[PDB]
Parts: sequence; C-alpha cells; structure tokens
Amino acid sequence: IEMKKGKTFLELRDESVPLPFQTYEQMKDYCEKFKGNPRELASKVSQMQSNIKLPIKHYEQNKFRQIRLPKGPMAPYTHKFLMEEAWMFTKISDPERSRAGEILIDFFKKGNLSAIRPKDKPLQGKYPIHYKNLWNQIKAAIADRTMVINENDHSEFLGGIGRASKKIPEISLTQDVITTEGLKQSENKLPEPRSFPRWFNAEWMWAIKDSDLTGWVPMAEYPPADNELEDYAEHLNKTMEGVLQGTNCAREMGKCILTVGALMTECRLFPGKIKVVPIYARSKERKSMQEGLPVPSEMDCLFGICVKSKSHLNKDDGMYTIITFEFSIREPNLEKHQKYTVFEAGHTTVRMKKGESVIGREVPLYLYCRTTALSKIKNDWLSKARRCFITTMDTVETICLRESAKAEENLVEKTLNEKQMWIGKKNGELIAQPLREALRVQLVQQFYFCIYNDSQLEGFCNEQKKILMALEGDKKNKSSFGFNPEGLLEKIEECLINNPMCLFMAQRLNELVIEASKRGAKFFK
Amino acid sequence: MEINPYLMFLNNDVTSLISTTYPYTGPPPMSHGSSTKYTLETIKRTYDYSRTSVEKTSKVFNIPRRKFCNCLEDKDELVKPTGNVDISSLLGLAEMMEKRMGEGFFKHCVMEAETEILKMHFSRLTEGRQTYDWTSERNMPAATALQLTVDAIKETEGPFKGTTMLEYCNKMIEMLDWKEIKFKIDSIKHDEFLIRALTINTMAIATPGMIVRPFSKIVETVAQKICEKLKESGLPVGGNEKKAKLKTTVTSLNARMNSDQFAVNITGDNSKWNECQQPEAYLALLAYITKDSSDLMKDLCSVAPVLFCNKFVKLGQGIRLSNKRKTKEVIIKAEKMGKYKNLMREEYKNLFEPLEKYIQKDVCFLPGGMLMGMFNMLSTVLGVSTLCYMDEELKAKGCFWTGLQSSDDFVLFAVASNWSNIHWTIRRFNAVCKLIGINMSLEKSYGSLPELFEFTSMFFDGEFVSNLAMELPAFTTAGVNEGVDFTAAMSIIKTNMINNSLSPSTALMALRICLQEFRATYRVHPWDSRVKGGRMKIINEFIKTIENKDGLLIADGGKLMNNISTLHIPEEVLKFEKMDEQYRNRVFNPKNPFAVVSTHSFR
Amino acid sequence: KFPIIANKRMLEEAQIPKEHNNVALWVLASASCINYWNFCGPCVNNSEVIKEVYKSRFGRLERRKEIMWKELRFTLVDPERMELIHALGGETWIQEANTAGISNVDQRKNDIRAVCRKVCLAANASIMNAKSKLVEYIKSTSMRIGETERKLEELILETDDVSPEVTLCKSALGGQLGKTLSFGPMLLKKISGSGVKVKDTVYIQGVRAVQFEYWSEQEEFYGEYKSATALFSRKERSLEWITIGGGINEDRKRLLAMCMIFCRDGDYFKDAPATITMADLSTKLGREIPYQYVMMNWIQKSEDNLEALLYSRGIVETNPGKMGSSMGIDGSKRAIKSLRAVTIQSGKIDMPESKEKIHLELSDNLEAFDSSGRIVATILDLPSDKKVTFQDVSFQHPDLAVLRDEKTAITKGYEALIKRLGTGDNDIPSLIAKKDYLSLYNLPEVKLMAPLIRPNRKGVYSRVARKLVSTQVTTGHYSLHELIKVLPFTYFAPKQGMFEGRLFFSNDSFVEPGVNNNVFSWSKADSSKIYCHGIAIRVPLVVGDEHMDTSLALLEGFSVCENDPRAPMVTRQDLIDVGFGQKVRLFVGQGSVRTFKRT
Repeated sequence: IEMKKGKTFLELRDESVPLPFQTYEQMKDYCEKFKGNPRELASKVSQMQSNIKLPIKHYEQNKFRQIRLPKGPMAPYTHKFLMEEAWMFTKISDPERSRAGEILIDFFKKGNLSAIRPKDKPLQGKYPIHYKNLWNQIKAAIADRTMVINENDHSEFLGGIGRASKKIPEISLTQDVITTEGLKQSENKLPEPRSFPRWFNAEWMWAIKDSDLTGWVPMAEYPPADNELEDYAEHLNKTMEGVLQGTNCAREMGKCILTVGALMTECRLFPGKIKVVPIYARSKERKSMQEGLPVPSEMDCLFGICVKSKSHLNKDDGMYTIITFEFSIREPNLEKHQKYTVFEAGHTTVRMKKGESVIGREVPLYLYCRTTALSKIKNDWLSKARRCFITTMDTVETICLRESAKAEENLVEKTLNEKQMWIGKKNGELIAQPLREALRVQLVQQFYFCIYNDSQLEGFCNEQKKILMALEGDKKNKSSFGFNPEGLLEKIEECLINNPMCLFMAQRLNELVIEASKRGAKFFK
Repeated sequence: MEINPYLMFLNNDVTSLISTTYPYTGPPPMSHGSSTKYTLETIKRTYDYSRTSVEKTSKVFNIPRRKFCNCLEDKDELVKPTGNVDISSLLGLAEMMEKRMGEGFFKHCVMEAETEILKMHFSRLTEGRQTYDWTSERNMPAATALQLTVDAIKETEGPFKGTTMLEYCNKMIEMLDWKEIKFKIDSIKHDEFLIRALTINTMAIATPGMIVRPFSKIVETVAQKICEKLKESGLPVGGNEKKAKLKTTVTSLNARMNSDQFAVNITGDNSKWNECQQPEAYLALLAYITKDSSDLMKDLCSVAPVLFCNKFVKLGQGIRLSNKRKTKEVIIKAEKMGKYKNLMREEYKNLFEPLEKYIQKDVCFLPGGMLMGMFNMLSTVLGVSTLCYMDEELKAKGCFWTGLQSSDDFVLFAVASNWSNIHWTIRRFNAVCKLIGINMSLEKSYGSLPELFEFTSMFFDGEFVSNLAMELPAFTTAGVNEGVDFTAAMSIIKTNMINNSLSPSTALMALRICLQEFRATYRVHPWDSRVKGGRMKIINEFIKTIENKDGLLIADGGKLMNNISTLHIPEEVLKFEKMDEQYRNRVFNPKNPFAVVSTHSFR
Repeated sequence: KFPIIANKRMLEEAQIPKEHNNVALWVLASASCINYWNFCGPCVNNSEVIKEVYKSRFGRLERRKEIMWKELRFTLVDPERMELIHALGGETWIQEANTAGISNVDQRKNDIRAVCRKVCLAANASIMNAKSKLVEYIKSTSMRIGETERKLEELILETDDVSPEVTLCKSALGGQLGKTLSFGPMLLKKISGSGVKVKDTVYIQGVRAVQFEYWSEQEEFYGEYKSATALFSRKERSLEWITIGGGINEDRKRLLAMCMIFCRDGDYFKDAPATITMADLSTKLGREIPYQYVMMNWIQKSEDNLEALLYSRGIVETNPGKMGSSMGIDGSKRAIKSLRAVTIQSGKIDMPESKEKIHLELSDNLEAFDSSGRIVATILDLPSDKKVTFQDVSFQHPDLAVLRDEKTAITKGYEALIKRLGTGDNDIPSLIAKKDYLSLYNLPEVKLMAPLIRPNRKGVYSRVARKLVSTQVTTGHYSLHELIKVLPFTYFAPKQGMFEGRLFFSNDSFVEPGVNNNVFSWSKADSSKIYCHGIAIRVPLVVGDEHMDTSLALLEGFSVCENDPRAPMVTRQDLIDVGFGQKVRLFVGQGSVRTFKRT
C-alpha cells in the first residue's frame, strides 16, 4: 500500500525546493541527517542582533503626547433618525390593528397629517421640490389605503443621484472612441477630514434623562426558579431593567427595532417596488402627572415616515435606499444639520399638566427631510440592539461579585446604592453618581457603538487598549516599556476622518490623560 | 457639564471595564469588498518582504519563480518584515524541541495521525466553511463542490467507488495527469484543469478548491496531534484549559528562578503572519519529521506544501472606466487590465507592471507565502520551536526566556538579574525569530512587569482574569429547524459560561434575547399575545383544546421553562411528561410526512 | 412560500386539507402545516421507544431532578458534576449543592455565630443595662439547632470556635477563653514582650486635638487575615519589622494596613486626613469611638484610602538579592521598588497555640479585659447590622425582633377583613344582603389599615372605592374578592380629582381592580383562596356565584358587555364625556382588552 504517484506532481516537487537543493532527494538527505552546531547558530543570531537596531523605551524618559486632531468644519449628524430634536404624535394601541399599514392609516384618519403642508421655500436644503412632491404623493397613497407609489420620478432621481450612467462593452471599444470620449480610470474619492463635534455632550445628557413614557423595548418572560442563584439572577435583572427601560435611549432602540422589523419584510415581499413605512414605537406605561409613580398605559407613537426604493438584496452587496420625513419642534443649526433639508409645516400642540386638568399650548412644527442608504447587514445589526442590554448588564455584574467576594457576603444593594463612580467634570471639578445611575451612561455608550459601527471605530477601540494598559501599569508603579509610541499615535490619528463617535472618543481620551497627569508620570501636557 | 465616559478607569481596574471598549459580538456592517486594488497590494508586499532577486524559469508554465528561501539579500532595514527562511536554524530548533520532548515523539504523533486517517471517510471533507468550485468558478460550501467533482469524474471516466480518503487523493493525483476532463456540458484540457485546481479566490481570506483540501486536513491533523503535548500551545482549545496553562506556566516560572533575578512580560502581536510563512520550510520540516516512519506519510505530507508553492491567485473584479461627467462607464475584467495600462492612474500602474510577468490569463502565479487561515497549527508549532531555544551564551549571563504562542499572537517571559541584560535577551529573541520570517510589530507590541499582560482577549492580571470572547448564534444566516437552533444556543451559552465569558444574569439576559430572536425568525409568538399572523390563526383556534400550556412548545405558542441549571436539558425532555398526551403523541408520530427527533423539521 | 419539502402519501393518509382556514400548507409545504399536523392529526403511542433511545438525555434529566439545591457564596481561590460545573461553581461565586452526602455542623456554626452577632448587637441599645439585657436575651433565645431543640446558654460554651462574638457573649457567662484577640475582622495573638498603656494626641483639621492610647515597649504578635499569615513587632507607636507567608494581593494589603493601625505607625496618627475633618465624629449615635476604628472605617470606604495609608509608610528602592522577598504597593510579590521593613515569602506561617484558659470582665461598652488592659473583643470590631432570616429559632423577650413592616401590616389588615365575615349577623354577608354599605365605611379594620394609605390623594381613592362598593351592593352583583381588595380605602372622605387606575399605599406599592398582583391575587376554580405575596389564605365561607359577577368591579359607572371590535379604544379620562348605549373598548391590564357600556 502506498500513494501511487503521478508525473506532474513529482516534477513540481523536484522544482519547488530551497536554493542550494534542486531535487527532493538532496533536501531529504540533508534534513534526515541534519546535526546540531549551536556555535554557528549563536554567531548567526549575534550577527543579526548587530545588523538589527530595535528601539526600546520606558514611557518615563520619553512620554506620550496629546493627539493632533484634524482641522476643518464640524462633524455633522450621521444617524438615520433623530434622537433629541424628535417629536411624535400619539394614539391608543389596538391589538386588532397592531401593524404598520394599519397604524399609519389610523394616524392619518384624524387628519393631523393632512394639515402638514410644507411651504415651498425651505431654510436649508438641496432638492426641496422633490421632497415636497414626494410627501404629497405619500399622503395621496395613504388616502388610497395602499402604501404603494406608482409614479417613479422623484424616488428614481434621489436614488440615482449617487450613481447612474450607461455602460459600453469592452468589445465595442477602440482607440478613436477612447480619444473621443476622454475615457480614463475612475478616480476614487477619499472621504474628507472633519473637526470635533460640539453637540455630542448634549445628546448624551438628553439620553441619560428619564422618558415620560416607558416600555419602549419588549422583552421575553422569566422562567421558573429552583435555587438562590436564579432568584438572585432574577433580582438583579429586574432592578437593572427597572432603571434602563425608563431612559430616552430605550425609545430610540425600540424605534430602530420596530422600523427595521418592517423594512426587512418590505425588502422581502415587495422588492423592486416603492413602499411606504412608518417610524413608530410602542409604549406600555407612563408616570402620573400627579404622582411620580408608574401607571399602565398602552400607546403607539409616530416619529415620521421612511420611503423605500427598489431593493433586491442580492446585487451590489445588497445596497438599497430610503428617504426620511421626520417631525420636530426645534429649528435646526447649520453645522449639525447639513445632510438635512428642512421645511416649516404649520403648527401643532403640546400638552402639559395644569393642577388637576390638562391644557394645550400651540407651537410651530418643522419637517426634516433626508436621504440615505442601507443594506441587509445593517438591518441584521440594528435589529439586534437588545444585546446592548446584555453588555450593560454584564458590566454591572462584574462590579457586584468582585466586591462580594472580597468581603464574602452579598453586597449587591450596598454597592448599587453607595459605590460612587466618576462621570464627568463640572466647573473644573469631578462629578460622581451611584452605579444605579451610571448604568445609563454605559448603555448609551454601547448603543452609540452599535450605531456608528465602522472600520474606523474598530481600529480606535483596538488601539486605545494599549494606552489603557499603559495607564494601569503607571498607576501601580510598573516600568512600562515600548518600542515606538509615535507610530501608534499615527495609527490612531489616521483612522479619525468623519465618524462622529471616533472624533469624540479621541477628544475624551486626551482629557483622561490630562487629569491623570496629576498622579501619573507618562504623559505630556 | 461635560460627560467624559472614561473617568471610571482611575479608581477601578481595567480587567473589569475593558469590555465596554469594544462593541458587542455579531456580523460587522463594514463589509470590505475584495477587489483588484487590495489583492495586488498584498502580492506586492509579499514579493517585497522577500529580500532577494533570484529567479528560475519553470518548465510546466514557462514562467519565472521567485525563490525566496535560503537566499537572503538586502540586509538593510531589517526592522521591517522579512520572509527569507534558513533551513539550518529551522532544523536545529526542531532538533532542540525533539530532544526536549523526546525521541519517538514525532514518530508517535505521525503514527496516531495516520491510523486516525485510515479509518476516515472522504465524506468528512464536506465539513468546511467554504471552498472554490473549479468548474463553475465560484465559491460554495464543501458538499456542493464535492458532488460536482464526483459527478464530473463519473461523466468523464466512470464513478469513484473508493469511499475513502486515500482513494480520493489518488484519484485526484491521477486526474492531474488526465488530458481531457468532462463536466455538465463541456470539457477541458490538462493545463487548464491544473490551473483551476491550483486556483484560489479571495472571500482577503483565501478560499482554496477541493483537490488540496484532504492533504491540508491531514497536515493539520498531524500538527494538532503535536500541539496537544506542548505546554505552550493555546490554539487547539481555550478558556478553562487556557487559564490552567497560564497559571501552570507562571507558577513553574516563579518556582524556577532565584531571588536575585527579576522577571518581565511582553504582549506581542506578529504582523503579516500570512505574508511571511513559506510552504518550502514547512515541506523541509515535515520531511525532517517523518524521516523515520512509513514512506507513505513521507510522500503524503509533501503534497499540500508543493501545492501551495504553486498557487494561482484569482484577481478580483476588474477596474471600471468613466468619462469626465461620468455619463458613461465601461467595465473591464482583470485579464485585460494589461491592455489598457496606459489609462490607469500611476499608483494603480506602478502596482501592475512589475507583476505582469507572473500573470498568465487573469491570475498571478504566487510561488509562496501563506494567505489562507490554514497551517495555523503548524505555524504555532514553529513558534513553540522558537520559544524552546536555549544556548550557553545565555546561561553564562544567567538569563533565559519562555512564554506562550497562539497562531499569530504570543506572550513572552524574559528572565535576568539586570535592567540591561533583559534588552539583550529581547534582541536575541527577535533576531532568532526574524531568521525564519517570524516578525513582530512595534506599534502594537508592548511589555511591562510580570503582573499584567494580554493573550487572545483574555486580559490576565494579578487576579480577576477577564475574558472577552463572548460568542452568540445567528438564526437568519443559518436556519435549520425549529427544534435544534434553540438547543444549540442553550449549549453555546453553557459553553460560554464554562469559559467564564458569561455570568448568571448575563446568561439569562442572553437567553431571553435569543428566545425572542428565534420567535421573530420563525414568525411565532405565544398565545397570550394578541397577534394576527398566519401561523397564529390556527393556533388562535386549536389552543383551547389543551390545558398543559406549560408543556406546549415554543414553536407552538409555548412558554419557556428551562433555566441556568436546565440548559443541557432540551425543552422537549423537560415538557414530555407535561404535554397533554394528545399533543404529545401528535408530535412524536413517526408516521408523519417529515438533538431530539420532533415533528418540527424543515427539510 | 412552501420551502419545506414533504412526502405525498404521508399527506393524504393523514387527510391534510389545503387552505383549511386560508392557509395553503402545500412535494413542498409551508411551516404552518406542522402546526396543523400536531394539532389535528394521527395519534401514536411511541413514548417508551423515544425514552429508551434517548436514555442518556433522560437519565441526565433524572439526575438533575435528583439534586438538593443549597446556598451560594461569593469568594475566590484561597463526570456527573462536569455535566453541570458551569452552573455549580464559577470563580467569584460557588454553590454548595450536594447529591447524597449530608452533615449539618458547619452550617450550624455559621448560624450560631450569626445569631450571637445579632444578639450582642441587640444589647447595644442602652448605656447601663448592657449585660442585663444581653443575658436576658440569651436566656430568652432558644433554637432548633441542627436536629435538637437546644437553648443558647450552653452552645456558646460547648462550642470551640474562636470569634469576637463568641467571646463577647461568653465572657458574661464566665466562660473559658483561649488567649486570642480580635482587632476588627483580623485575628491577632501575642508571642513575646509586654508593655503598658500610654496616651498621646492627634490633630484634626490642623487645629483641634484628640487623645488615643498605645504601648511604648517592644512586643511581638502573630497577625492573621483571610488566607494571609504574618509576624511582626511593634515598638513605640511604630512598626519595626514584619514578615508575611500568605501570598495574595488584597489579603496582604488589608492585613498589613490592619497591623499598621494596631501599631499606630504613620503620620495620620499625628494629623488626620481631610476626609475625617468632613465628620470629626469619633462617636456613635450617642457613644464614643476611638481613632483606630474611625481610621478603619475610613479604609473600608475605598481602596484609595488603603493606598494612601501605605504611601504614608515609607517606600524605597529594593536592593539586589531582595526582590524574592520584597513587596509592592499592589501586593506584588517582587518589584524593583518596595516598602520599608517588609518581607514576603511562601508557605503559611505556622500559628502557635495557647493552652491557658482565662476569664475576662465586661465594661459599660461591653469591652472585655483579661489583664493589663489588652482588650480582647468589643462590638466596635463587628459588621454593621445585617438583617438575615433566622429559622430553627425562638426569641421571646421584647426587642427579639421588630416584626413590623408595611407588607405585614397590609397582610394583617386583609386577614382581619377576611375573618370579619364570620358567617353571622353584623358581618360582611349580612350587611350585603341588607344593602347597608355605609356601615362598611366605618368598620374598625379599615380604620386600622388607613395609615397604610397614600395621604396626598386618599380622597379620590376613597371616592372610587365607595362608588364601586355601592354600585355592586345596590344592584346585588358583586364579588367579595374585589370588594375586600378596595375596602381599606373606603374610610376617608371623597373628593374630586384625577384617577389613573391604581390605588397606591404609603410604601410606594399599589393595588388595582379587575387584575391580580403579588400583594393580592385570586382566580376562579380556587375562589376559596386569596394569595398575598404567594401566601395562600382561606375564606371562612364558601361561594360559587357571589364572585362570578365582576361586571361592576372593573370600572365605576360602567358594566362589561359582549365583545365588539368596532367599538373604539379609549382611556380612563375621556370616559367622563361618554353617553349611553355607546360601547367602548378599553385595556383592563397587560394586553387585556374588554368592552364596556355605561350604567
């Protein structure tokens, strides 16, 4: 028995071999009889150690430096929807009409949408007429009880503005044709570099706040229990869900979930067609106007509408396009709102408590228009937003066992209610809150990671780890040593082009090392 | 006020909060498109890391063959990655490792791998991530291309009745010499079939065909049988065993040296671990290994190496043209880019002319390197050989080293009695590593005192070993059945808990999330819910006919009953005695038109 | 649409019609077909075959069912189980679940020490009757210790387990000691030397001053902490030398800090931190505290305090040949730089034994004294009061336990409401049949439960409850369950306001009609039971129809009616502007909708 040999294989084997050997047999004999001469090997490695000129540092005599950010205009808003400047109409939830096609029609019946009549001239925008005619067509379609749009003039345009052209076969090509058309390779456009955003902090603060309504995110049930572990597991989960569900970030999470759940189905059952889809969310309880306690209130909310272009999700890496019509009661700013075309759509009403009754105060109303693309992978990534709860729950639990083990007793409630965590600086002084209140910051961080996910963020997060470990070593009086820090600084500065988060987690990393210098000796000023 | 999320690292550790730095696991939305630009840059950097200029025209293709092994030149600027290997030092390190472990070590391992292969069925090759068809010229699972190959063999020269790996390999060999080959209909000649078999496609993770697959599997089996006996080999498994290895190493170290020495750790990250591994050195190493064994294995292990010494690389989608206003856009393939080089930009031109020699029709005859994520075990073995080095020059100075190495990530532990000899030892180690192509990065490799380091996302510290390899399932991409995907997820979560990457509350949250993902996937909901979906319609009427709602299945308006202590137990086994006998027998009816064998399968 | 494949004869032989209810189901087929097959299809009896084939899985299930779950505990490191190690023990936690072995001694030790701690704490409520109240608590506390119903006057003596609480409680019994000490959670012991007490001062904020005491002579001791041994010598308010043989970071750090306080070494015994000035309270609610225990408490707050204390101890650069026996700021075994007068090593320091028993004397603050002062124990070295459920226990003397909580208060109120029924005149059914509801608004039990009510908006709750009660009584349609649920609110006067759908107590809890809740729940087919936090209570009567009529227990001026989807959904507020003959849907709970009509 043996592997019967061919010919071409043997020729290759005898060909592909090291330099001094030209046949498999010579190399084989040299190998099977190789003997050890550690002296020549030591001389060779010493010679290499001579020609090599490795640089080794200690971070003390040659410290790090602050990062040099790009320069230019501010980084604009990037997410698809609106978080802080949003607005929503409300209505009662019917389990018999719990679908987008029905919820949208119901919202339209009372005629609050038909009252939305944006004027011709906008405040800041590019293609206002297309958006306006498209909004009229959307209202017409909803009136017809069909979400479809027959005419394809505006959607087609706004979907083709990115790229649309003819194509000539290579076989029909000559030199005179080329010289006539001036054909040349298609110069790739490299993304431009932006400055530090001055609105991230406001959005973060707003997200940390508590929403009037609650129950934005749906969850499964809780199985039975058979011992103290599962009970204690149930206890932590309930409290943590107690705190995070009431936050404005949960609202955006539920909105993304319920909107993507409809878009992923529309791109499946009506491909190559133009459909209409709402931007809605569902709540289950609020807080009394007379009492700060929860109250059952099942309700639906509509933030805006999203139109769909032709989407097959089997070509062009499954790229498709949409168009957003969101509502707002806050005039825009020119910097943050650059990709948005804005209008003024009449007025609306706001409702607030007045003693033991409710009143209504009329306010203006704005309409935010924007175009953007998506894909199948982005849908699968957004639909799975809940996993953010998994990570925040996990960071809460690492802090409630480590301590519980140092003292060898249950300290869960004690640490949650007492353990203070630095959150920020106000008036040149630190601010601290309990863990029960920093869960919000952790969750918002994870969410923003889930939104602005991109290669830039991957590199940033993969690189900052080294700085963090160096800092930790500094704290505990350990002579951390490296080889080329400036190269790492460059690796990190090259992946800061235009991802709002990456630019604003860099400015914030700079500021962690300017405060620690007061107790560390490995960083410049 | 200003919210700076990072100020919690001051009065706390890092092993507890580092997880907050990286996003959650899942399929990334980055989706980088392997296209002509990146592949050509890769090939260029490959030919460049070869510090030689020698060549030898072949006789099977009439093409040069850059032989970058044992011909080192251009010593200048050796800091950057190198690929020229020295066989003498390689075999010397192999001999050191053999002496350490034992004499009949390689022999025992190769014998075990052989005997294991003998009783193996070629059908095993169907278990693979993906491959590249040599007939349709596309990428597909292993089973599809395997069926294609066998039916082509049938159509051309009769069926393959071996039903074993060895007959499959010999059939491939014989086919290498066939002049004409058919397939559903069209045929091809010898040279074209050879090329196709030696073709590779970028998925730029490689995606080889099926001819070389079994030999690669054999070599990997051998390398695995070897890596098990090695203490410093964290590749085959991770977690509990990995921590055991870590602590064993650390304790042996602490008990080894004396009071006068002071240790140091280093977090290293090999750069270009795929563009500096050469199959020629692997071939010589395998030869030295099997030197004393059945010639069968001697010849077998020498197959995949040469198959990788000659590997045509499929260039991605060709470039596109356009006029000024972009109203017209032409599309051309790769094979014709040499026909319009006068138009492409310089950066794209200077990256194309020097390689035109190696192009044949649309591919590039890469004579070496190792792009696939293959031979990882073998590379790890080579690294362990690097770490098992020791001589008298060190002993005289009272210094040495040790550590652990993954595929392309490692951790070093140096020992000395002075704050300078450590530098000498580090430089010695880097030199011996570069002698055989194994390089190291400088902007991503750091070091500090022994207490702190990192390895495969497991950030070790004086205590509080923290993991970050939290995996999860995915139903939409891999939909199988409504009675397996939940049990598999439960087992996965159990595993993750074993590796300490998950905690009780975290596991429960992940479970309640995966349940909802499952339901939304198969479009199912409970009965309490006021849903109006198709599958619910019938369930909204045939539900009152039962009382054991607890026993109901999740796929049929059921509710959860499993928990942490009941994961290994499928919900079925947990509801059997509880399901109303009617529904029970209605499910377990083998007389139906269609792990636990349910009446819930989607063939 | 029909991706799932199937067989053909298998389909007709089962008589599976397509579009049964507009669902095609299908060779190919849909997924709903499986639903239709498992809900209406052939019936087999193959359970035994399935079990036999899957014996391994079902034996694993059986084994799992054969477990006696035990407690869990947070701690660190100083086949049939491999199937469950994932859920048995991690690294920070572990569960002591057992299979067949039973031995109840160490759990008994934990229980007895916990209760001793408890009682010794309970005696810390006066200033003069400490020993008296203590001993009387002891004599009034019995236990079903293990399996024997023993008293807590002999276990403290029969047991041999050194501890601050055991000693602190046994000294009052003139019991034998073992010459052991307790400075906080740490355990100390003397080896050689001796001295006398001496006083000195220490400033706070840089202006004030406070007196503490110490020893001036040389004396060696044997410290000991969790997984950490040590040896050291104290001399003149300062630590001369010290050695350690237990290798752990946190344990060594805390043990060293405690031994330093025991030696009062450091400058913070000259001045004080700026954190102490925040309080300057070396005092309890009405008692005094030394400086050492205040410093300790300041340590327990954060490890930064520990690091500051250790920095107060001189840090220097280690010389060669000493790395193996050096130390670091974070407990690192060896380091280029270490702390002054330190020595690390491996192997736990063998602890000596003293075979000389003695008896101490308690003080006003219960501090025990053997001789030459040398306090051996006190309450100051105890943890804060930690509520823990005690079982197998009897505690009779007052101060035994508060046993008073809002939950228990509500439970007792509802028990009284239920018993009041009493199947007799001048009780719930007689007033019902008589249609005298006003008297219900004056009963004693509602007056006892009134304090548990939210005061700010009790008028509206009473109004609504008095509406429901009258509307259910007059008509004769009612349900004792919902009545008793809402009665405690029918005491105060009615007022105008906005109601939401929930009745809130003062403990932030609530109750809601027409639904069930942990505090109060019930269901038909078991109407003779009423759950209260899972505690099933009984009804002194029997009913089969008095409860079946809940058409008026949901809303105030409405009545349930037949379901009708056409009716529009509404809220609880717009109800005021409805008319008659106008049906309306409305949520009565979570995803629970019902139709209502006025009157």
